[PDB]
Amino acid sequence: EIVLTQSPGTLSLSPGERATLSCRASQTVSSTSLAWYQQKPGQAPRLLIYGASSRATGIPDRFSGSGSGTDFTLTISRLEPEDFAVYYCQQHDTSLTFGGGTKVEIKRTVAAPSVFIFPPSDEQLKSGTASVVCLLNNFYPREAKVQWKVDNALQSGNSQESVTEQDSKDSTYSLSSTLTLSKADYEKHKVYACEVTHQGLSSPVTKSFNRGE
Amino acid sequence: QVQLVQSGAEVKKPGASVKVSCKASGYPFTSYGISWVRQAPGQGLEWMGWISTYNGNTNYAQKFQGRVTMTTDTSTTTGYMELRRSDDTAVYYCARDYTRGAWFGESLIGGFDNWGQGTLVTVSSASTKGPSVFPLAPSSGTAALGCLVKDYFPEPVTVSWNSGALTSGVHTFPAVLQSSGLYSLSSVVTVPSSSLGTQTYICNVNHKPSVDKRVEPKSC
Amino acid sequence: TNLCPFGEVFNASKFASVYAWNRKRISNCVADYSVLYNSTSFSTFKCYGVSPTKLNDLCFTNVYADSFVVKGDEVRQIAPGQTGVIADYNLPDDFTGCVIAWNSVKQDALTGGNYGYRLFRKSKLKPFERDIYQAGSTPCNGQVGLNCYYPLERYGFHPTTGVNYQPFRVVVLSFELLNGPATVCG
Ligand SMILES: *[C@@H]1O[C@H](CO[C@@H]2O[C@@H](C)[C@@H](O)[C@@H](O)[C@@H]2O)[C@@H](O[C@@H]2O[C@H](CO)[C@@H](O)[C@H](O)[C@H]2NC(C)=O)[C@H](O)[C@H]1NC(C)=O
Repeated sequence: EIVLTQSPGTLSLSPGERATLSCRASQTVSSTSLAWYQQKPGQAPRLLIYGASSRATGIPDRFSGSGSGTDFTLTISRLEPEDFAVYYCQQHDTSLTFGGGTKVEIKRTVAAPSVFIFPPSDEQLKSGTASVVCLLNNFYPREAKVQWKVDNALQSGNSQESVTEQDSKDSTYSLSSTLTLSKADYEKHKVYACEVTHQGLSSPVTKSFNRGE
Repeated sequence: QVQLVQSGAEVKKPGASVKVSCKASGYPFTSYGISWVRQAPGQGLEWMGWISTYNGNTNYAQKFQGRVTMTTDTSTTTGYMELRRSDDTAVYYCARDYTRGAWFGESLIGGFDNWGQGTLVTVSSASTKGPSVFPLAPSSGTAALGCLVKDYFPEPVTVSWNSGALTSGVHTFPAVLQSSGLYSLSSVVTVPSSSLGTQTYICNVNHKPSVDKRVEPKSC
Repeated sequence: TNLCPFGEVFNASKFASVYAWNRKRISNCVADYSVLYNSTSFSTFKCYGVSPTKLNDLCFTNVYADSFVVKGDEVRQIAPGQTGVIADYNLPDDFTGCVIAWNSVKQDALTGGNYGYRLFRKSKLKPFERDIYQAGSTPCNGQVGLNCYYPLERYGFHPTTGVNYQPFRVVVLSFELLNGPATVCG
């Protein structure tokens, strides 16, 4: 097949910068059978360019596509607040193939997270399952280091981390790592801590609690 | 100004098939074809197939050769889609095709325009269960507290604080699929440390296909 | 109602060669001829044999849509009674229908050269025929060599060339009105 490889996987540019998203094909696709699609999060895909250069009706002027042969590029001349979404390239020269996507992220000054760890509640412990929650508050960029230490033993597996979308208020993320443990396994250790290392942290921040205190 | 409307969200077990309708209005239904794209959660777009609204010929993707079935009705301007697994849990989109031609069947100059809202299709052997809400309490200038929704299925759940009065600092995290098989979700909020002792914070949880929980400061 | 597929004939991604144009029988539909008249995305648009403006309220038995690619200056050869490489080798004087030609540099001419006409033929093509070369006494048995060569030079299209040296897509609307039932009017 003809495989559409997009790079970079995630793009980060501040509002007002110029974006140059590229789509690469494993073969030579006809200059007519290539379309770009924009999908705002939580919505439907929206056609941007068809024929690799012609924009769909209603699409603004800042979305200009180009390319020929094996290398193709979609250019956003002036990034707008609504232009931050996930973009795709699609070719129908040979059957039909989509791309892996290229998320356009808002770039912002580095923000130091606020780290909080919540022990499992008394009610939850009564049911036999004890879940610990480690919370990251208002950090940018998205990259964060989450490690679970239980009696200094690094937990792997059962940790479950969930990342919010870039908040529309201050363009900043939040993180919630959930540690799943049984009632008996939660009783076998005394020190529970999640170590967080973020770019905005001068040193990694460790928030720990002792069970029963 | 054409709009495509699909059927409501339908969930199944890894047994039989799910069917999605897609009615269009605003263009000659037999002049343009219909295409289907599958998008798993946290993933990109994956093409499914193509159908001609005039002749009825179908061009399914290589993956679904022998599983998917697509039909359209010329009268109601509605296109149907049927896939004869938990691997297929995704949102199925319906769009107007301008890449293969409705009458003849040759490649055209265009893409996919006027997509549908997408039908949410979840396939899992689980069953509906209420939210196991547990309060997360603060302890020793900004505080934090939350409610843990566990062992609930299916999505979604709407969470608000003080019946929607507290619109600042609330952050509802996306749900995660537990290895057991059910969904789990969290929701926290940032409040001043001075208001912990002279204010009441209560989380509202609404699991539709099936709770208020007080969160007092912890003492231990 | 069932609209005619004039959209997918004019908007087809890849056309065919001038020596191998694809005749396209279009029938049993409704044609909105105002779309072709008021698009402005057509370099040349002329005809005779039917009123171009009042063609909308007239129907015929069938519609034939020729489709091929030629150069910018070769659009003159797509008229009735014309002399040229395309006209004599690749429309009759009584042709009732319209010829539509537009520029297709961005779709048939590439930076590297797509290079995807017939230069030699013993007899000029009779109307509506399509052909898919001995130049001396030597009866070549099938070897393209002395005095014998391939009858097809591939087109050379690049965006660097001029207006009349650039590829052009041509769609010829051939209306036939035999004594059968007419079925295509808007
Ligand atoms: C050939 O295609 C053009 C444009 O194609 C695009 O895809 C179409 C399915 C439709 O979604 C267009 O809006 C897209 O731009 C057609 O020209 C368009 O016609 C509509 C009216 O139907 C008009 O609103 C647009 O402005 C036109 N756009 C352009 C660029 O001309 C055209 O009708 C198609 N058929 C032909 C030429 O026979």
